[PDB]
Amino acid sequence: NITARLDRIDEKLSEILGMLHTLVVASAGPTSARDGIRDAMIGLREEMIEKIRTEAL
Amino acid sequence: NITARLDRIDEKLSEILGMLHTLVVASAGPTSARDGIRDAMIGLREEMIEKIRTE
Amino acid sequence: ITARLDRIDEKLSEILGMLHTLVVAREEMIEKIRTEALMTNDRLEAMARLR
Amino acid sequence: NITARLDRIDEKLSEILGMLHTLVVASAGPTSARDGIRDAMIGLREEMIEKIRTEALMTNDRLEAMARLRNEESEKMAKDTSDEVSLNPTSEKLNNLLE
Amino acid sequence: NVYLTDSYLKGVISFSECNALGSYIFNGPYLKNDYTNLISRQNPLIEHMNLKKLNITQSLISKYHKGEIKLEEPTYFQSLLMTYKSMTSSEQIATTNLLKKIIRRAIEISDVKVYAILNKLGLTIKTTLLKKLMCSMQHPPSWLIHWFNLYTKLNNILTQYRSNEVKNHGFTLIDNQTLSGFQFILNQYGCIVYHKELKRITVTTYNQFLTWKDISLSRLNVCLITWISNCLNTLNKSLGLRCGFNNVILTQLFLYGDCILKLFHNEGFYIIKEVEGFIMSLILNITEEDQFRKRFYNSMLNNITDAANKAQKNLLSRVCHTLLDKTVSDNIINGRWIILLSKFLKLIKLAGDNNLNNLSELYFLFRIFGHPMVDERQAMDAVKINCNETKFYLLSSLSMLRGAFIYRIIKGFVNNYNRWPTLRNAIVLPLRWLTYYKLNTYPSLLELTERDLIVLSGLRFYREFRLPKKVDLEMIINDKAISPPKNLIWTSFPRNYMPSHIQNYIEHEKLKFSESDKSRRVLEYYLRDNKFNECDLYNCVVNQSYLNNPNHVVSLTFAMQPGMFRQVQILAEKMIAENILQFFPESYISKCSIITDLSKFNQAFRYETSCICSDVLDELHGVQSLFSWLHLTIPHVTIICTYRHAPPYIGDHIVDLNNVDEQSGLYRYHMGGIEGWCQKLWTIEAISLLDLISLKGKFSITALINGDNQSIDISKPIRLMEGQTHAQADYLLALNSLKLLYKEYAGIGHKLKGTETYISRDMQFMSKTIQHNGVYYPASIKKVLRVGPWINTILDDFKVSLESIGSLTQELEYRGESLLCSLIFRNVWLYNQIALQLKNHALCNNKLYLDILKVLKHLKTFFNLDNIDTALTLYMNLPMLFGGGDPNLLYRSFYRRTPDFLTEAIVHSVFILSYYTNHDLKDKLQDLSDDRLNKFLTCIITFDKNPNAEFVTLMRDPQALGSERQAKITSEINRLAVTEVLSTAPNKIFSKSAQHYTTTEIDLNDIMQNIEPTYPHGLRVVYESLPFYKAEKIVNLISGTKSITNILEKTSAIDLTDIDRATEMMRKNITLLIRILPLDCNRDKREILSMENLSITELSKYVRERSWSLSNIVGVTSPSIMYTMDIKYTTSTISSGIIIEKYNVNSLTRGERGPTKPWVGSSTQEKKTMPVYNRQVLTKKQRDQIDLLAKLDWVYASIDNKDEFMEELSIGTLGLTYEKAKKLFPQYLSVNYLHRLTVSSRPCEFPASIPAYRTTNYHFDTSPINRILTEKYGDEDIDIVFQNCISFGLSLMSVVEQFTNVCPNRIILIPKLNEIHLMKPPIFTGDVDIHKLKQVIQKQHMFLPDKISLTQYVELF
Ligand SMILES: COc1cc(C(=O)NNC(=O)c2cc(C(C)(C)N)cc(-c3ccc(F)cc3)n2)ccc1OC1CC1
Repeated sequence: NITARLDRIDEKLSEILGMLHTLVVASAGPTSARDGIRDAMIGLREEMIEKIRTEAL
Repeated sequence: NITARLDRIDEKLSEILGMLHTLVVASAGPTSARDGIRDAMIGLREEMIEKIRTE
Repeated sequence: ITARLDRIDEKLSEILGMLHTLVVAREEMIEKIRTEALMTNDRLEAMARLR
Repeated sequence: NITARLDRIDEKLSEILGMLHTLVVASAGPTSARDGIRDAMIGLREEMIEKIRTEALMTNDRLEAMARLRNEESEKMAKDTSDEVSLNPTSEKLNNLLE
Repeated sequence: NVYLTDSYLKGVISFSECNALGSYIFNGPYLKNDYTNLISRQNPLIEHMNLKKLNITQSLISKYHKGEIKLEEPTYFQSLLMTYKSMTSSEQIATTNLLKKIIRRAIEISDVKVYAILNKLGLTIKTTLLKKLMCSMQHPPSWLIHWFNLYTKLNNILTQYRSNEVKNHGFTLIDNQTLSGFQFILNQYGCIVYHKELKRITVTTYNQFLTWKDISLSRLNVCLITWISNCLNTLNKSLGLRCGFNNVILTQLFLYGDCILKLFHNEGFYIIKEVEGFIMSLILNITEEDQFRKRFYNSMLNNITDAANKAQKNLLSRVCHTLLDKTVSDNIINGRWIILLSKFLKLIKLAGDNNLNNLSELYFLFRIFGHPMVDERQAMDAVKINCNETKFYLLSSLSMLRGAFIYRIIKGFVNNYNRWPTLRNAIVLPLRWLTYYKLNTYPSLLELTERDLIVLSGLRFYREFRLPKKVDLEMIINDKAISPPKNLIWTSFPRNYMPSHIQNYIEHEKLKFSESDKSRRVLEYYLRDNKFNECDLYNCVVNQSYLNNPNHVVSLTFAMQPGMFRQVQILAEKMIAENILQFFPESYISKCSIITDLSKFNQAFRYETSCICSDVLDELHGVQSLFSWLHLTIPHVTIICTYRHAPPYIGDHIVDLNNVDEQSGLYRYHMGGIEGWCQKLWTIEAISLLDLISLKGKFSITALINGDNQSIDISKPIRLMEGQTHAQADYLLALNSLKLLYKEYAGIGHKLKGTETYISRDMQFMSKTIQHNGVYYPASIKKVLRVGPWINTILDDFKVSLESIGSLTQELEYRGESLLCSLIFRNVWLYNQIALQLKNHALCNNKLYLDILKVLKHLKTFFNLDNIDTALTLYMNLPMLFGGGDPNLLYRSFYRRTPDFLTEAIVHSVFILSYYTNHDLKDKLQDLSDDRLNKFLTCIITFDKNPNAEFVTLMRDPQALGSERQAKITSEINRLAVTEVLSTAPNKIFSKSAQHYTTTEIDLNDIMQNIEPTYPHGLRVVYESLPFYKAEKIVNLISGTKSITNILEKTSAIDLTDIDRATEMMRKNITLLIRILPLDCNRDKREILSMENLSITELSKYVRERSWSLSNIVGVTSPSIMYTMDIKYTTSTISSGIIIEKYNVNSLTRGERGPTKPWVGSSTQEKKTMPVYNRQVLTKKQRDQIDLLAKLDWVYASIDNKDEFMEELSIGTLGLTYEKAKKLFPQYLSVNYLHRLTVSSRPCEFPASIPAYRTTNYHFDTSPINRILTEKYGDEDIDIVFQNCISFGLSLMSVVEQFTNVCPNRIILIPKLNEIHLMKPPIFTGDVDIHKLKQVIQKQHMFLPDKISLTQYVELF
């Protein structure tokens, strides 16, 4: 029982994560790119961090 | 164990609380709650270079 | 375990507060970028040590 | 106590998945003055089926929009998927001349 | 500087151009009361002023103002022209007589090939078949004379204009005699037709006249094909095409469609466009059960009649305020047109004859009525609404789409890379899923749940693929145009149509743009970039400099944008094509099919529905926004119609078009998907949606997306109740799945439409290709409508035109399955371009024709022919390789591919010459009293040696002959001019390449010089491994344009040096047969080559080697299956040969199916071991640079210099050093590269000249020839393609039934062993010139691929 109800809490709290993620991805769109906010919402990635390093050298 | 599942929840439940701050701060504003998401990203880049050239 | 569940509930009742402020309408926002960006950076400098 | 404290967390997990399985998002688009873009607008279902009805969010084919957001089948949608398709009055004339 | 105008429609009939010209000429809105009727008359174009100022038109204008002539619409005069039956004793007798001659001549030319084929198979006109066909085609029917006369008159108005405009510029043809009653003022800037007897005038454009000429040509072709085919089928029912049309019905069809376009003006094409629909129904009524066809029929009648009602609405709304106001018939207002329609459609169903062949071929109808004058501003207004509309999604609908996409990516990774993609988020999954991460396995669709798809949508990936760091110039360069930057968009409109403040604003805005921004074309855009560097695209996608870029516009003309964004668009499509389409290979058991058209489907997409799946590809490539570029950038730009004559109205002192107020043909806030752009992203999102629907509805969706047609297939295992039939169950499943499809598409912003979607039980019209019961019903006639004099050429090149006539005309054989109908139609249109239209060349008036006449005198004396007429029958039969006129070698009637073209050309010449020499092709070559074949072969093998640049030439065409023994081609002719214009390009990447081009082909020639046995295909591989292969792909492209010299000159004029180069090329190519075949005793060989015990493939070997002097050339030479195999129809004591058997039970197997599996002739694979490492770490332009270097490891391992060879060749290209690189090379287990090398220059497959379905009727046994080819060559690789023997036998099965009206029970192919030789892998002696190998790499370094770097090799493992 206990250690099996947390399985349900886990499986549902994962679905909440999927919801709220797809909502961040879709909510960072034409008007975020316009305002220079999309990268703060989807987060920096490899090819841009590589450039920041090469600048660090 | 029930501590390997009560610790997966707190880290899964902190993802949710970080994806709710993004949405609320983007939506809330603009022009003074978004100008600050750009200045603070200038800060992110210019302080990421400072932690890296010293390692 | 009681403390763990209490802490889970106290955060799940604070998710709702934000999840209501969302359907009505930065420091915490800009600490999740820097952290993940730093993790993928330190994962990029694992490939730079093998070279 | 750990079957009660655990059940109060399982009730906030059904109303966070009720408030999230209910949200409707309006695609970003031109403003009403149509001088600029307005963000993607997220809101509860029912509060989204009145903003279409109020024409607060400019949308064409508003009745189809309200009907589809509601778990409901409209007339044009029922017309377009019906088992039998009905000839328009002039296509009955044409069909009579082809016979 | 000369201007050569189009001879065919290559472009669009502009509504705006016709409206502007006619509105200026007649001082009132001509077609539409828009802004291209106002500015046209306030400030007219000089080209329009010149047309109006003519004395002819100044009188028609005056008549019109006095009311004596009625202004009409170009479709009215299309109807008048097309039904022009004007006759005399001097026009219907001088057109009947010319047609009778063309037909007789084409049959007489075809006779020699027919003789050759019947002689080989063993079955002025020698063949009684074409002797019977001649007594039948003696009198052309009046319907055919009608279109032949009309086409001749229209065409030789066009020729008279084209030649006269080449001769002097500004020419306006004023012609009132060619067509009696009509009076043309034709010009490249307009066509004014005046009909006196009726008192009517139309103004139109040069393209609309081209279209009229095309209609007359197309109807002439339909009638020609049909009436050749009906005569053939009166002789043998299996000798002509599959269709059986009656041509009085067909001409009535033409006239009633013309009447429809006469009542309905331009709008009438709406109605004609629904013809497809109607034909579809007539097919469905044969193939479907009641409910499917009844539903399609009803929706189709609704579609046609809503098209008609919309046509009337738009016609009366458009014509109301124009000069055409009283040109609307009373049959439109009073609804009588419905009868005309009823008669049109009722004729179509009569042309179809309830026969699926007629119906499928009847699709040529959709192309035979011309083209509409498409309104550019209105087509944008129809799209503004669908793209500004707000969309409402359930957050759960977006999560499920994202998750179903992420599931495809996880599934594809596990299937390819044996792994899950590296997750940034593993803490997001539950235990049930996080246990799928560690086991690197996935659940199937059956175990998958919609909660699973919601949870997957939270996963974020780490980079798995990498951006190419240096631009691929082969993907960013093409012949098409480029939108100016935003501030220069007003340069896309004539200076007269723009207000003064815009003219003198754009004279100052040019002084602050680079010559590349002002370029106006893609090629010019890059060639003029003096600050170009290979890493500028890559830096943009990383810095995201394409966001909020003030130079962004979309210009509709087909959409286009400045170069800096077109770059990103192409890169984003390319990364999906390379890295991501691997995961999406689609790019009672109640079954069903649902067909949807996705043409508008891009319009409904938004950022919220596109970039949730496109954001997963951003993470995989480690980029931000590359795949999301469209919906993040285009909402902020203005979409404008930038067609020349359709300017926007610009308010005073507005210079920026973001400030220009919206109007017709100019708007803003376009959310949702300019089409073409991101077409690949939307395809894989659509397939993800299909996978989500399959989950929601519990059926097994198979899918197939090709362009704008998505062909879903659905299955759902059920067990049906009592009284419910299979058909009822399938219909119910279709209706249910259609409901679900609709709901789920609507869930994401997409509202399907009953018109564009339909349901079938069996996969109809899947590829615009009616397959029914496995049998294939072609639209062959549709492919051949525009076969004519100067098709598909540049500067009217006589040889390319012949090539395209011949290529297009075997669609009547490969798909139509008529050898002889393809032959006769080919020869009609070949004889016409050689004997009739050659003296009319626009640039070379009769030069080419005088050359043909002297080439024919030569042929007459060489083969001692009795006439110069019988010398043209021969010139048009012998191959084009020897400077002849035959574009289709006789081997292509039996198999489509060969490794050795020279052997096929020589065998063709032998077979053709047999007609005059009466050799028997079944019997062995023999001595005969006349030596014309001996003389031909001797002149072929005996000739002066003049090898030059042997190796650089065998590299870029491993089948080149050399010693001027074959006709040159435009690429070689124009290469030295392309490089001399490129040497002056401001962009140094092309400048330095072109400056070193001659030296690099000098040393690229020295590299492989000293390798004693020559393998031209290995030479090809060496060539492709080097950066010159890519350097001269850009040269080969630029040398296909017209006016190579002016590429950087900003004109559409062809330079006179280019004219002279093309003229010399053509005249040399025509006269080649005189040099290849000299009369002078065949080079003092008073003893001619002997034919006893001769092998043609050894002769071809010798000719190729001699042509270069090369002692040995290995690889290329291969026998001819046509020559090699002797055809038998019974099994005698010999018991040898391939056996082809008919497995059907019915004598005629055309348009049937059989038990056998289809014969795709696939090459036995290249057996290799792929090593273990991380493929995805290398870009695709690194992965095939390894497979090339590995192929060289394979082919040239035996050269004395190999260690240095692949050391310098591996460091130069890859950057690794041949021991770090040997690790990645696939290791070939195949001993023989001669047999197994796969390279650009070698056929990948060996199909028959037979539609695939028909191969399924015959069973082939190669057993008896493996017994003979084994006990003689053991198990060594021999030199005869195995596939092509089977292809030959299979096609032979068809061709025999064509000419006999019976399929043979079996045919045995017995080979000529003489023709078969050993092919064993040589040992390559000699070194490579390693200092020359580095010279190529160094002088062509700018086209080198990306180096496998150091942070990229350690993680290859
Ligand atoms: C794909 O490019 C090529 C392929 C081939 C090819 O396939 N060579 N063929 C055999 O090596 C072979 C070997 C044997 C043995 C091993 C003795 N039993 C038998 C037969 C064979 C054939 C027909 C029959 F009816 C029966 C048996 N063929 C040849 C040349 C090619 O292109 C290069 C010239 C440019």
